[PDB]
Amino acid sequence: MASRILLNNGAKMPILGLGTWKSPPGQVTEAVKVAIDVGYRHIDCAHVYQNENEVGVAIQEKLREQVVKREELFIVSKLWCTYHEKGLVKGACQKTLSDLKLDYLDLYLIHWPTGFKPGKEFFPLDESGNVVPSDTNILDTWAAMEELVDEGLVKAIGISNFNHLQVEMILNKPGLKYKPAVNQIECHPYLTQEKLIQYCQSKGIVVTAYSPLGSPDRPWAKPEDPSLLEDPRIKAIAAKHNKTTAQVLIRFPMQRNLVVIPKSVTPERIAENFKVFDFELSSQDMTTLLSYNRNWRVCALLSCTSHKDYPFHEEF
Ligand SMILES: NC(=O)C1=CN([C@@H]2O[C@H](COP(=O)(O)OP(=O)(O)OC[C@H]3O[C@@H](n4cnc5c(N)ncnc54)[C@H](OP(=O)(O)O)[C@@H]3O)[C@@H](O)[C@H]2O)C=CC1
Ligand SMILES: O=C(O)COc1cc(F)ccc1C(=S)NCc1ccc(Br)cc1F
Repeated sequence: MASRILLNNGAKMPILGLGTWKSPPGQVTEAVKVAIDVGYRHIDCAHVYQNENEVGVAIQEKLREQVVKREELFIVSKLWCTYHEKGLVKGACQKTLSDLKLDYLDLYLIHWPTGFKPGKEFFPLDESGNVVPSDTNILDTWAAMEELVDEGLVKAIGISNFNHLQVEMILNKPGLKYKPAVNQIECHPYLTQEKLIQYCQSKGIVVTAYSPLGSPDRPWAKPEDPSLLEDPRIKAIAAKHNKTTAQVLIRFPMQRNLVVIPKSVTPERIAENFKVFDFELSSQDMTTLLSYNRNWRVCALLSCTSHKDYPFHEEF
């Protein structure tokens, strides 16, 4: 398959990237170095993951080493919820740039559509456990993102975890200067998101699928939850193609014209997960994988569900 997808800013984005959530700081430098050595050219990062400095060490080494040119890398980061106010967005982006050892990002996302009270705590809580919102509206945060483009800090801007009505809000913003280039959302056979994906694709937005393996290392996993990697129906599709279950799970979103960002810190798996450009799933296989949808989510958070902009009360 074609290795990059054209964005609405005219740039090309690699359809396979390396995820970094939960990658320990002591292991993520080696993971990113190995990824770049074996061909990855897209890295998905975020301030809230607490490992951007170590990701940046890897990127800098490979650039210094002349393993890859900066123009060939596609580095993504994300604005955390406690930085949605106008006067905090530039400094948040600049901190991420400083940590990653870069003078621009390829893509900067609003991480969640919910703004939180600014401060040191990533999840500021009231005395009863609810997250404390900010009275920032999303549209104002988008205008601050647009300024980053115009200042040269970021080449493209986008959104993450926005539902159908929030995407439409952004698209209908008075005075909109830059459309979102990407919406990064959870997507896998148990949460297939057909409705949201068709909406975004109809509007020219590229969708990135996160948690494509079902995030088996999520901190809130419960021993009895569904497990994609162990699903014998997916194992059977994999066996028919002489591929691993992970390889099928990564190829699946690629054939839906999605970008996909599997995470690993294991060098062998980082390699395995990149070898997905030499087989095709049939239409029948694709439809079968889609049939496994159960509307199950990795990423949701009870403490945030009363926030006015919490995204997952809506159908899509
Ligand atoms: N925008 C947002 O709100 C969010 C963005 N994301 C992004 O998406 C990325 C991917 O999602 P994530 O939730 O991390 O989970 P994934 O679905 O990518 O699963 C990662 C887990 O799968 C394991 N694994 C990886 N490759 C294989 C393999 N070949 N065989 C068996 N097990 C494998 C990893 O183990 P090990 O590492 O030990 O090898 C790790 O435990 C994140 O890291 C982050 O960058 C995720 C959630 C939310
Ligand atoms: O968020 C990620 O990338 C991966 O997950 C996280 C990654 C982190 F480093 C810290 C917390 C999360 C959580 S708990 N994320 C869920 C979540 C956060 C905020 C809101 Br609004 C709703 C929600 F569902």
